[PDB]
Amino acid sequence: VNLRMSWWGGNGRHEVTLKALEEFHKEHPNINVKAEYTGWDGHLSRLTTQIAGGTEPDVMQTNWNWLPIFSKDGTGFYNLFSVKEQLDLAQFDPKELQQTTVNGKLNGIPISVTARIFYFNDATWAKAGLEYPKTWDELLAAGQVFKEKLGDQYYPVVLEHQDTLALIRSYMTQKYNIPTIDEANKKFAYSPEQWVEFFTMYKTMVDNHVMPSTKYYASFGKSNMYEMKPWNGEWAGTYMWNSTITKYSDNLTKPAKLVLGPYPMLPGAKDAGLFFKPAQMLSIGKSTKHPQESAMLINFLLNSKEGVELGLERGVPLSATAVTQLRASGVIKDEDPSVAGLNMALELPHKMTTSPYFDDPQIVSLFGDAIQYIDYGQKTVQETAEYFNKQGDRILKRAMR
Repeated sequence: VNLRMSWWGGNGRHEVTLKALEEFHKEHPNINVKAEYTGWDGHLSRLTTQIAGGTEPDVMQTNWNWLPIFSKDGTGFYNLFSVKEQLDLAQFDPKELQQTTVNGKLNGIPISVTARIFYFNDATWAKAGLEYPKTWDELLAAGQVFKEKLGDQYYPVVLEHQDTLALIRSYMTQKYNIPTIDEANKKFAYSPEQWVEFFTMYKTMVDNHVMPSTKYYASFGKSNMYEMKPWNGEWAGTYMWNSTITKYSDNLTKPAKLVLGPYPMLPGAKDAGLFFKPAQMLSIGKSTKHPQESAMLINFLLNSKEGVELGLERGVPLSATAVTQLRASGVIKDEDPSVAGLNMALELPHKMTTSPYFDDPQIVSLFGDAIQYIDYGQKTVQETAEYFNKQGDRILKRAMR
């Protein structure tokens, strides 16, 4: 049995991957793996040619957005439910697998995921004399306290349009317990009025000093957010991916740092309204003359003692046994606020999962546009709500096709 595995990464990744494949082959002398690794540059292009002409590898490292690219109907990759006997699926939360399932077909297993949560500048919150918010109302209320007590340059948080998207959406899910995207009907699922409440919520936050408006943000801003001067502790936190937080925290003015915050909840909410994003995945090529061996390879990499021991080269593993192992071997920390942030999100009550079309960059860019028309007085909240509804449904209609 001669299998092909592709991936992209840098030398570190290639080394630990090549090492894991020798480990696999030791335990499976009959199964050989042709490794087809490159850097990220041109990877998508080489893979696109292979998948389209049916010549892709048995096992591929893939991105979540490869589901929109290659598997809009679920058939672009081999359905992993077909090989559930080689693959210990119970290691991966079914919430997680739902996000890599298209029309009932399991298209990928997430290697690791990241979630957005709050982190705060402790020194600045200490000066505000405020606890971190437990509710949306306390978040709102923090705007006015920062403004009045510390001064007008001070904001509880700073949000780039993408963080705001995810944040107001989380509020919507907590309130309504409803998917943002209707996948059956390939469109946004909010009613007209919910979109107005969405954008009205954004205007409320900005009007109440909770974060910089896009105009105020732009006025500094040729840069990475954490390299901006107000990020002197004037912008006192962030709604951000756990797996990138250290860079943000490190550019603070010591002894100041980022502390993991509470997750704001509506009283009685049963669903925190989270956004877990697969950092990457493993997929079986719709082409494989060897589906079961390909599953054995996936299983080995994600779940086996020897395989897991891949380390954190692709981030903290999603696999429950991997996590357990890498904690026990001291490789995963607990206290490091990037690992701690993920663990907190995982453990919050949550039920709605995110469609990969929600992370479409056209969608993110549209939302950017929408908040700017607001902040620059070009559209009212209402004209913006409708514009987003409409333009967003035209993106989803094309993309989800």
